[PDB]
Amino acid sequence: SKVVVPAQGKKITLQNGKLNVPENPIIPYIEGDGIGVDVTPAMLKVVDAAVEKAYKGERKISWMEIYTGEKSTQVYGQDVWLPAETLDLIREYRVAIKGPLTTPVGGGIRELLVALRQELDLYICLRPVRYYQGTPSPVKHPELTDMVIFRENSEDIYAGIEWKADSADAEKVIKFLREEMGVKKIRFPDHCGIGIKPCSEEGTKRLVRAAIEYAIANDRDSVTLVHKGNIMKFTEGAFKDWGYQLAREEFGGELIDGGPWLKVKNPNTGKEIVIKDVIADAFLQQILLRPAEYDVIACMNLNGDYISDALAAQVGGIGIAPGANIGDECALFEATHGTAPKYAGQDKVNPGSIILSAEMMLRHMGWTEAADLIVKGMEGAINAKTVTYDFERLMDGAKLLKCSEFGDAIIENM
Amino acid sequence: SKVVVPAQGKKITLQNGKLNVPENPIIPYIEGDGIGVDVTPAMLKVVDAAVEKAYKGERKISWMEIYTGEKSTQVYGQDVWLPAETLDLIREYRVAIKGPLTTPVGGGIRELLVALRQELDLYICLRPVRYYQGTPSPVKHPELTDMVIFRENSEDIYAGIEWKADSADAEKVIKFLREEMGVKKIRFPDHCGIGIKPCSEEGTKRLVRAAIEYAIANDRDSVTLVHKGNIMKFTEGAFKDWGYQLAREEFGGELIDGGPWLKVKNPNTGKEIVIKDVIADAFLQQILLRPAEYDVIACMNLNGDYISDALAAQVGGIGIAPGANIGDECALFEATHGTAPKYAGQDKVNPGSIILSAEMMLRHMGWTEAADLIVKGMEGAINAKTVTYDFERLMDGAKLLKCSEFGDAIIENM
Ligand SMILES: [Mg+2]
Ligand SMILES: [Mg+2]
Repeated sequence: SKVVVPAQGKKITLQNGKLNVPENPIIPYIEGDGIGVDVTPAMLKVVDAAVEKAYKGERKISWMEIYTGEKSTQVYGQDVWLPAETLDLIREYRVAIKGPLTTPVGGGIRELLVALRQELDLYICLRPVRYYQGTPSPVKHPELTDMVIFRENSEDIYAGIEWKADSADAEKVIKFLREEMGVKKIRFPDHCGIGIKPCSEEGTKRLVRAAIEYAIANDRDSVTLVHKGNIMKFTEGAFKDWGYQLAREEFGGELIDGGPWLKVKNPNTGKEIVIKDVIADAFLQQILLRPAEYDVIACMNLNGDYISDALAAQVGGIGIAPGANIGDECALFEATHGTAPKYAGQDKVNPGSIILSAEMMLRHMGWTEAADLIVKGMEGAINAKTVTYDFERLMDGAKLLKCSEFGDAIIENM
Repeated sequence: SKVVVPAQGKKITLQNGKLNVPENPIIPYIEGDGIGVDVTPAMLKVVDAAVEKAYKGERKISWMEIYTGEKSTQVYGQDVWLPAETLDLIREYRVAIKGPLTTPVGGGIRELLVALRQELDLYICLRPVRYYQGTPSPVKHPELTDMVIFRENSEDIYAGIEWKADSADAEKVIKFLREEMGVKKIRFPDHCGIGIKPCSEEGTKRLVRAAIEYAIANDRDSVTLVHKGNIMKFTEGAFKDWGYQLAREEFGGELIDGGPWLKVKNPNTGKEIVIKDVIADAFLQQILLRPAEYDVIACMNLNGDYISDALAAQVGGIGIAPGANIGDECALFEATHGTAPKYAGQDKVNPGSIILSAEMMLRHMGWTEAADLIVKGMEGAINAKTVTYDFERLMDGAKLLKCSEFGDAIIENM
């Protein structure tokens, strides 16, 4: 309604599982709030330059601005933070990319990003974290990290099923729990908020199936189910058991003698993928002390939220970390950082995260050459120490660049 | 009944909040399973040596072996993993110390440690993590870490209120949620496990009150409430708000202009303690990138479980990390690592964690001099590079010591 759908440009089609990408596809983008005003122009410019370089003018993207968050209230009216047509348009045009979003407090509006994820059933939150040589890191050996996080995105305590302390509703489910379910384990039943954590069989098998499949397709060495199953037996513990069960039943998993670990043979390279599990708090130590043991990681919503963030900080990538939200009908790639409003409009923040989510987008479209040119550009700029303020603070011998100038530096190292 | 209560030795008394410790107190200890057989003898010997040194023979501890876990089935019978008298004896004798415990799988027996914590209402899990100079660390600057974790121990998803997928009970609470509570947010209501996360006002105020009080008594610079309140508004978000509310109402907190942060003035040193909050996934990055900003940490059960573990791994202390479980009537100090059965009986693992939980025990008894002699001994042994295998693997120029020999090395550096 306020989106101006591009004159040239053609819709991507989903021809039974497979994406059918034209040479001039229309790609929706949500600019983002705060520093989205800085990083999204830098990403449109380097993506455009990378497909110009790779396909020598044969392919072109027709970018289409759609709206969510704060810019949405400025376009449609004060009350509309998530327009219904943004949801239809992501679904229709199949892939989209976004900058950081603001959700308001004081209005009873739950996280707009989690609303997108659940409303479009984008059940895979894919977070790849690897070290880019030369980025300043807090740990001694960040180069030992090359993991890919498959975080379940549609259930867990993130579903948002909760009630306020002293509210009538909370009173009522605490009454049901104590009287009809006989729970004697609530220490203080009065002035008590209640949260519901659900974990289903379809929810975890569709996420784990995607993780094992990614390991076969990219012949990764292992898939680690991380969970806190010793304490949460029927949600987290069920996740781990449904994950091992699916590796056995669908991928022909075999005991690595005695168990619990399984072996899956890659149907293409002939190698064996270890399917293993580790408890979540011990995993938080293991990624620091033994990061070379792990590769593809499958976990639930909250655990994936924490694992992702801790892992991005150890390779020095809190501001260059990419992210994808993938469902069966569409996908939404994104800047994984926040809006940082203090710096907005100053052209100073790292455009790295949304640019690396744009290469994930391209790679997903099958435009691998363009995707490869962007990570070449990225490795070059960082190695040339021609970098933005967040990196330059920690580097000795670096040249300080603006957000936009680092965009040009990526195009220059392509 | 099978505990032989010591002939010499007198019970510690609780004279209205205050502990009344005799010169010869009876202290219960649970040896532990696995490597408990190695580390608990090393701790009894260095504690004994430290109080012998500090009080020149005037004070003596009368150790009393009590039973839980696997050794309990060997003493009382196959069916008894947690004897009822262990609970009465910890409560009666007021302080106790324990090694690592095994909980069995296949019997429907929930974690024995969480049973101790909840059954005795030991609502504070106190975890201090600081760097001991010379321990091998994965990060560049571990010496910047000196934090004290106040983890709420009696509620959260750890309460153990959950139901199995496809069980009649799960069917029933999913029916109540959908029909009587009208929840439309469960993606897959079939084959769905359910967990209940409770968070009450009394539960978080009693934990936060203990954290702020510890900051005043040890004049620590700040108290950080960590939570994932943007997603879990009525449990995690309520925790943060009840924490700020208690700092205002009981400690005379004032806005550090504009807020949300508060200032508490230490009634003794005159300094100002910053009361702040940070979101839990961003905190996991912040402890790596800016560890000097944080000091005392107050958080809920699961978050404290993760924070504790990640923090112990960055200062190279996964095997020397101390821990206390403190309630109003008693306390239970502990080895925070597992049973490691492969190495049990070999005299090779680090006795560091249970020995440093024994100095926390002593310090809590008011036997500060003895406590101080143990951390002096610890700093000496580690600095002398006269160390056990887990440290020696990562050190160049170290002498390898057995579990028991490192005990003697601590006594020697006292
Ligand atoms: Mg996150
Ligand atoms: Mg732990």
